Amino acid sequence: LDPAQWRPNLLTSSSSGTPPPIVYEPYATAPRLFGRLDYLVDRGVWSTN
Amino acid sequence: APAGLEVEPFPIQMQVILVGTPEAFEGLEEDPAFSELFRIRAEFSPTLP
Repeated sequence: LDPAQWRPNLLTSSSSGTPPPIVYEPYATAPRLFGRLDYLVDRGVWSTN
Repeated sequence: APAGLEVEPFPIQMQVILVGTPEAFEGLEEDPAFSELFRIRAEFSPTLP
């Protein structure tokens, strides 16, 4: 069992409510819109978590 | 690339000066962002007196 694959990933913390969390993304592209999945090559395998 | 450094947006201090023929710009003047970014038009007269 690896903690690196069972540790929740912090996406976004609180914005204190006011002002509301506004994110303008003029570069509307899939990696920046929906996020990205990285790939660390440990021991030679593209092992992700 | 298996991963990529997340480069934070950086304020731009430079002053870009595009150079080109009128034909090289009429194909680039159709973008309103060009007309809003490049306000100063330096035209070279084809003929001097």
